[PDB]
Amino acid sequence: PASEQETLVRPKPLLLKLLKSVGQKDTYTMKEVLFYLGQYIMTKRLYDEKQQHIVYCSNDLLGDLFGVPSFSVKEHRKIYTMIYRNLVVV
Ligand SMILES: CC[C@@H](C)Oc1cc2c(cc1OC)CC(=O)N(c1ccc(N(C)Cc3ccncc3)cc1)[C@H]2c1ccc(Cl)cc1
Ligand SMILES: [Cl-]
Repeated sequence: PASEQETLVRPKPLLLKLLKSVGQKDTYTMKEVLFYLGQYIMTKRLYDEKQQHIVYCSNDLLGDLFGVPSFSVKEHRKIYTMIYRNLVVV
């Protein structure tokens, strides 16, 4: 649902650290978090050049945040769950 993107969130410390490397607020929308995380992934080239939907994060703080070595950007509910576990809904 498009509504979930409007959710107001306060990132936990590790996610806040990651967000500050790409964008400096106390409160974000889920929309903002998704775009900042997306830019983090793209900027750092964490995705497979020949398999672009797969993000590899075992050697990155993003893997610590998410608790996985990798994931597909197509795994939408999983992405939301991994993100939600790193924040407090306001
Ligand atoms: C599951 C939520 C879904 C419903 O909504 C969104 C997804 C995304 C963005 C915004 C969204 O809603 C506002 C911003 C964004 O940029 N995204 C992205 C897309 C492709 C690629 N990659 C690596 C594939 C890619 C393929 C071809 N060229 C460049 C990259 C990397 C990142 C995803 C996204 C995915 C994974 C993570 Cl942890 C955060 C954000
Ligand atoms: Cl890192």
